[PDB]
Formats: sequence, C-alpha cells, structure tokens
Amino acid sequence: ALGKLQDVVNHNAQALNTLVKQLSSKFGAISSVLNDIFSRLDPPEAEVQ
Amino acid sequence: PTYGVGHQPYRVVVLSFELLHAPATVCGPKKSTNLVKNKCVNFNFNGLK
Amino acid sequence: VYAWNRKRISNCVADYSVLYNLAPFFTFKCYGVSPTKLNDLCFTNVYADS
Repeated sequence: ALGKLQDVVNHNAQALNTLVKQLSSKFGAISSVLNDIFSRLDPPEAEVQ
Repeated sequence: PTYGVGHQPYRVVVLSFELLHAPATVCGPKKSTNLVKNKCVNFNFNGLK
Repeated sequence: VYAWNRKRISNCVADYSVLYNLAPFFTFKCYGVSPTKLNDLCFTNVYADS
C-alpha cells in the first residue's frame, strides 16, 4: 500500500550504496587505497597514479 | 672481451614481489614502537598506513 | 638463460640499502612500487630470479 514512499527511500539508499562501492573500483590505477599508493611510490610517478 | 657494450654479459636478477593480503614474512629494517589503543594516532601495520 | 634459478626467500629482514653500495647497478628500473621507498615496506613472498 505504502509503495510510493518506499520508492524514494530505496532510491536514496541505492544511490548511497553505489556511490560507496565506487571507492573499491580501480580507475586504471595500481590499487584503490590512497595510502598504499603514496607509500609504495616515488612522488613524481605517484602523481600520475 | 672485444666488443663494445652492446653484447657484453649482463647478470640480471629480478625480484618478484606479491604484495597481497597475507601474513607478511619479508619486512624491512624499520623499527617498532609501543601500541597505544585509546587515541586517534597514525598507525602502520605491515605497510597499511 | 633457459635455466634461470629461483631462490625464494622468506621470514627474514630485507635491507635493500646494501645493494646500493655494491658494484654499479645502472639498470635499477623498478617496474613496480618504488626504487627508493622500499625499505619501509613489508612483503609476503619475494621470488628472486637470476
């Protein structure tokens, strides 16, 4: 019965679940953790990654 | 021992690292400190900063 | 060449600063993490070939 109200709640929840999961997606880099890149790389080349 | 350096013997040693989520066995010469729990501080456990 | 050795080292402290004071190694092209920032880095399994 109350389906139109759960629609806007599930959409905002799904929007925040897909946004938080994009942090685990390597956008062509060596990894997804920033601290791992900054530590295991020299400053000049770490900028590109 | 007559040619220039284009064909001279070159001793090559390649070190293949893994760097994955596993119990680390080969660390570096970095020392250790005392563990402080109830404080927001900078931690570095086996490279994970 | 075709019989390249592989001596896997494990459970030991690796100080890569010793390799700098050795014979001139003008091929230290670390296709990987970092040539310099390497001592402060723990590894799991390192396979050294020759």
